[PDB]
Formats: sequence, structure tokens, C-alpha cells
Amino acid sequence: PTTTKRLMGWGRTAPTVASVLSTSDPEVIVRAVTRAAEEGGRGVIARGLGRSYGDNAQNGGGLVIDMPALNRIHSIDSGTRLVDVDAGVSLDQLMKAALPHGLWVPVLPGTRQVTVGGAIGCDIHGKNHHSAGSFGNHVRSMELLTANGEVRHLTPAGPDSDLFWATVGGNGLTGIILRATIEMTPTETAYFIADGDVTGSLDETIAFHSDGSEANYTYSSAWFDAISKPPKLGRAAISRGSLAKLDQLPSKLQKDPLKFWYRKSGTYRNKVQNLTQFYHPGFLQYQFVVPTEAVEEFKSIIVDIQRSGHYSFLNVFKLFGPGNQAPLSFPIPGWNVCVDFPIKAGLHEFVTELDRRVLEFGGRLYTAKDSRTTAETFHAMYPRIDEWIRIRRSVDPDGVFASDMARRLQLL
Ligand SMILES: Cc1cc2nc3c(=O)[nH]c(=O)nc-3n(C[C@H](O)[C@H](O)[C@H](O)COP(=O)(O)OP(=O)(O)OC[C@H]3O[C@@H](n4cnc5c(N)ncnc54)[C@H](O)[C@@H]3O)c2cc1C
Ligand SMILES: *N(O)c1cc(C(F)(F)F)cc2c(=O)nc(N3CCC4(CC3)OC[C@H](C)O4)sc12
Repeated sequence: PTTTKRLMGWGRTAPTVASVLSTSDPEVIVRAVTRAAEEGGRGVIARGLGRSYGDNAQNGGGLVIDMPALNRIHSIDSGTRLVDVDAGVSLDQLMKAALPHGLWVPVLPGTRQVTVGGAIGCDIHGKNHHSAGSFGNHVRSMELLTANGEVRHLTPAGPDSDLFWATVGGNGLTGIILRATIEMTPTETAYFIADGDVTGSLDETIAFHSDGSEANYTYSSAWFDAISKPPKLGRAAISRGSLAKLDQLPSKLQKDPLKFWYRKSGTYRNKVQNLTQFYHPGFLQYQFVVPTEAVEEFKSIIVDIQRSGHYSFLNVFKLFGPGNQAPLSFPIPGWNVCVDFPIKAGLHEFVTELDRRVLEFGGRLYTAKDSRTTAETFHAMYPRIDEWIRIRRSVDPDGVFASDMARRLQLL
């Protein structure tokens, strides 16, 4: 039942207070939206598990629908590879449910604690982006509650393709997704055949990813060094691989294939690994991508980070593949970097500086990772933003759907 609560992003900054609804009944959500439309307060926004670091899933003064309560899985079909799920279904929940059927979650982020609705809302990406694209590429259909109380059937190629692609990466600003059909990835096992490599510099890391080699693997990411001075800066521990076939597993693991003095270094070949072993090996979360061809410019950001004295120990490096049709979708082909800055004096001035260099080089920031950037910067980082706003207003003219991010980045 609707009640006032303090809500925060994962980064635990900029708290605001809102009214919160938690229901497993789609009809209560419809009535709440229609009621909010007829009364027109500060607005409605859907919330998933709250794994975004910023302010996209909160609406100070308004209403927030806690979506995790709406978590029924309707059907799993190995033949079509299709899965019909409530937007509040967890990726962890869906994984556990679809694995015995031989189906794999097509895009897996760093944590399995995200809703389908939040996966779509931020168009999440994973280690397999260069081969699979982002989460939006794998949504066959979705049911979207709009400001007028209508539930719209949306498809990537069909009649409402425009609303579909404005919803993907739309950060809940086109309405509340109630339900989706996801096309899962077929798999024989829950294991990876993996290669490990180590490089000695930023240049080597770049070159390693630049020789067409990435096409040999479905999944690829790397940790890199952001603390050492050149020539050691950028040296990386690269982890690449693909889902194993059954005949590639040792016999001891073939029993249960879909189950949930040596020198130890980062170089190995054709290693069989489970999900934990392949993935796993306050703080300002910062993520940016610059275009592939902007190699020297990308290098300059990494160098400047190191020179700045802001020291990040947890950094992820990935080469993104082609993007998709969503105007607000974060990934573009090019160099993606996640960095974790300990909060210190001068950090905020520095990230402001980083934002503008990313802007100049043709790059963008991720909505799931931001709480600080300015509206003029963000608009400029997404060339299709005005096209998106026009679509958003067509389905929500009176601004029934709103969030702290939407007011901050002027997305209404
Ligand atoms: C440890 C960690 C690792 C991560 N790794 C990755 C990664 O590798 N790749 C990556 O892309 N992201 C990553 N993320 C970010 C995360 O995947 C996204 O922020 C995701 O959107 C969070 O899902 P959520 O269910 O918590 O949604 P929330 O954070 O609650 O909300 C996200 C947005 O989606 C909207 N939304 C949520 N549910 C609905 C719905 N039912 N209908 C309409 N709109 C909705 C909200 O309005 C909000 O704008 C990571 C986060 C953490 C904490
Ligand atoms: N950046 O946040 C990031 C990018 C990618 C990639 F897909 F672009 F390559 C992948 C990625 C990832 O796989 N895991 C991340 N984690 C964040 C920190 C971590 C591990 C997972 O450490 C503990 C905490 C619970 O999560 S970030 C990431």
C-alpha cells in the first residue's frame, strides 16, 4: 500500500523521499497511474532492484512503484527459446528457472540482481556485447503501461517500433513495463571454455583487441592497471571465452552439465570454467565509452586519470560492438571503461573535466552509473535525444512519468 519512504541509488548519494507502492497485482499499478494522471502531482516512476548507482529509479515527492513484487514467470519454451515474464522478475530468478530447459540469459551484467524491467530500462550490456549486443536486442515483445492507462503491445520491428526503442534505454520515462517476452540463448552447458592473457601496457591492451581476435569469442572483458605510471599504465588481465558444448566438458561434469608447484598467472588456454570462475576474477562509479577510431583520445583519458592522483583499483575494460536502434542506448562501438574512484577532495571537479573530454571525443556516459553530470553535457552526448523527447511526450504529454534524473538531465 502507498507509503512514504526514503529512496537511494546503489551509489548511496542524493537521497529523496517518495510514496512507494508494492504490489503483485498489475491492476493496482494501472489504477495508480490513472489516478496519478487525473490528479497530476510530481509523477510516477518504476523501480527495480535499485542497482543503478544514480537517481533514475527515484522520484522525490512523487510515486515510485516497487516492481520486484511483480515477479511471476509465465512460460519457458525450449523450442521457440522464448520466455514470458513479469517485469519484476530477477535475472538471478530467471537464470535458475531457464537453465534446466537449456536456455541462457542472453545478456548478463556484473550482478544477477536486476529486474527484466531494469534490464530494459537501462538497456544493460555485458561481457558478450560485441557478439550479442545489449539486452534490448533480445526482447521479442513488451507490455507498456502508458500515461493514458493503456497497456501497449510493443515489438522491435512491428507497428509501435518507435515506442519500443524509446522504451529500451528509456529509464522508465515512457511508462511502466509490466511484462516481456525475452528470446533466450540456447546452451548445452552452464560452463565456459576460456582463454586468459596478460599484457604489459595500454598500447598492448589496445593492440590485443585490435587484430580481429575478438570474433573468436562470444564473451570478453579485462581488468586493467589505472595506478602505475607509463609504460606500465593500462596493462591488462584479459578474460575471453564462449559457452561450452557438451563434448568439451570433462566426463565428471557431463553428469550434470547445466549445474548451477604450478605458476599461477593470467595466461591459460581452453580452460573449463563455471559462472563464478569466469565472471568474478564511498566510491564514485564512473563508466564511459569513446568511439573505436578515437584511439589516441581514449589513451589520453586513461593517462590523465593516472596523472590526476585519483586511484582506482577496480577497473573493467571492454571493446563494445555495434549499437542498436534505441536513441538513449549507452553502448556504441568502441572503448568502454568502468572505474571506481574513492571519494576525495577534487574528485567532482575532475569527473566534470572527464565528462567534457568524453563529450569532445564522441563518447557518452551511462545512465545506470551517473548522478553528477549536467543536462547540456548529457544531451550533447546523445545526438538523437530530441527525437527521443518528442516520442516520450507523444505518449506522456502532461509528464505523468518523471524521476530525479529526468528533472536533472531535462528529459521531460
Ligand atoms: C555490482 C554491479 C554490477 C553491474 N554491472 C553492470 C554491467 O556489467 N552492465 C550493465 O549494463 N550494467 C551493470 N550494472 C547496472 C545495472 O545492471 C543497471 O543499473 C540496471 O538498470 C539495474 O536494474 P534494476 O532492476 O536495479 O533497476 P533500477 O536500478 O531499479 O532502475 C533502473 C531504471 O530502469 C527503470 N525501470 C526499472 N523497472 C522498470 C519497469 N518494470 N518498467 C519500466 N521501467 C523500469 C527505472 O525507471 C530506472 O530508470 C551493475 C550494477 C551493479 C550494482
Ligand atoms: N563496468 O561496471 C563493467 C563493465 C562490464 C563490461 F560488460 F562492459 F565489460 C562488465 C562488468 C562486470 O562484469 N562486472 C562488474 N562488477 C562490479 C564490481 C563487482 C564485480 C562485478 O565487485 C563486487 C561487486 C558486487 O561487483 S562492473 C562491469
